[PDB]
Amino acid sequence: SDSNITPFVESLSAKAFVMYSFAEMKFSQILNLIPAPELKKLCMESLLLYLKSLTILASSMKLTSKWWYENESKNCTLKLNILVQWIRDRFNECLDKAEFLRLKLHTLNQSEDPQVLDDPTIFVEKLIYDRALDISRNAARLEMEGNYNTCELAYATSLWMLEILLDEHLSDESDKEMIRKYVSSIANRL
Amino acid sequence: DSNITPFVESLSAKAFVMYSFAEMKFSQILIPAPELKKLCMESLLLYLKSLTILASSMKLTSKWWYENCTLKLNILVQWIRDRFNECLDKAEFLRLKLHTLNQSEDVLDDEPTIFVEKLIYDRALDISRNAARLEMEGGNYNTCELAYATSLWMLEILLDEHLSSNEVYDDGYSSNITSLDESDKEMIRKYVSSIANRLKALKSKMS
Amino acid sequence: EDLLEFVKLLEDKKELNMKPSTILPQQDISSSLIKFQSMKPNNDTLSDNLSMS
Amino acid sequence: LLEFVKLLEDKKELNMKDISSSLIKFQSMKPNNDTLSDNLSMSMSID
Repeated sequence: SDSNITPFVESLSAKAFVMYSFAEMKFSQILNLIPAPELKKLCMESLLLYLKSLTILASSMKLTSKWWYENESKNCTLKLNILVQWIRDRFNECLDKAEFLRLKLHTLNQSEDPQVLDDPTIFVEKLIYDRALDISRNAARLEMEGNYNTCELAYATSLWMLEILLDEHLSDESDKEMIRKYVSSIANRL
Repeated sequence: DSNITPFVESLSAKAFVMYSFAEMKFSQILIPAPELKKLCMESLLLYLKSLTILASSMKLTSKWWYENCTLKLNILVQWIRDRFNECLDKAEFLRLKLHTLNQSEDVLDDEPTIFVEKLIYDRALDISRNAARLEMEGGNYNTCELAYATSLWMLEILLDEHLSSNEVYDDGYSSNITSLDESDKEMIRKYVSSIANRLKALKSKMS
Repeated sequence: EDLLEFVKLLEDKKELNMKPSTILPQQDISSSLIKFQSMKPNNDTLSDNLSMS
Repeated sequence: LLEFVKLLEDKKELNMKDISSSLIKFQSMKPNNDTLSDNLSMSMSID
């Protein structure tokens, strides 16, 4: 970690950002008529995405803290300060929302009673993988409708997401391969 | 379109420097009655100036959004919004503390009037004065560079027409009025020039 | 050479004159707070619009 | 453009072969997050 870690923290913030926005879109559906089993699934999905966001945010802080204690300068940019403030704010927000979801989940569970706690899993990685392609496909079809810049950002968001999947600090070879190749078509398009 | 982001980054630099000054005054509050009242006023005024810069940011972005969004911009705007809500909560706290003190301690007419522009001016020149003494003691060049840049951000606030208006001097038509006179603006312009020139010289030496 | 001149210039600084109270409105802390408070929903709205896009 | 729509339409799924405690560790970081941000800001000032 060099005298400037800004670009690293910047890349981590983009990853946290797209994870957070995905969590938020789930969350907003939670906030009359909504079936319990669907309310529950949405709540879990939203929770796992906040937790993943929290993992990426925490790693940012971990990196920045290590850098701060090791680098003798103590020279920080305005930018890094700003991003670190955004990280802290977002970590507080994600954590409050994840607590709220944990609670709501617990409450919902106390209105049921199971002979299948032999029972299904929600995999955060599948959530991320599917959504990433739904974004790109929505954009390609929007591209066919006319909105050049929205197709850029949409496309951008898809690749940050797949990159999180391949990242070893934030966590199958057939799958990783499948992903290792998937960034390229999206990068080609964008 | 791709130029709004650097305008927003520039405002965010200004908001940051003002916010950090407010926080340095705020911290000394977290206890003689005269000094406390002075710190509370000073901190409040700096938070209100922060809010003017932050608001200006949202407006610019808001206007651009509805006439004409990067990841960077999204992040920045989340930050601006977080700082706006924080500054507003702190300023309300301070306004309420000030009402308490002006009622609970007894010369209220006599107190010297605290102007935010004097706070900014003195603080910017102290930072550059300290940077230059540092620079001549062989100190760290990056440290010196950031200090000069900080002074310049501060003084630009005072030369910026949309930012140099004083938020406690309201028109009655919802306009804030600039409290500086022309010789003040001309003096600040001179300091801006010399500080920028000091910063360029310093950059030459480190390259 | 220059550092010394620059330091001296800064140490020699005069305080700002400002405008006399006579040509300014009365000072009002509360009115600025009210205005800022009324921007909040526009701030939230704007940030969600950017995120959704 | 169509190759792209097709590939995305044609996608195959992944094959995958705590929460409570994770939240406690995160909650535990909160003071450290403040201190760090504050340490970064304090460095930004010459004095």
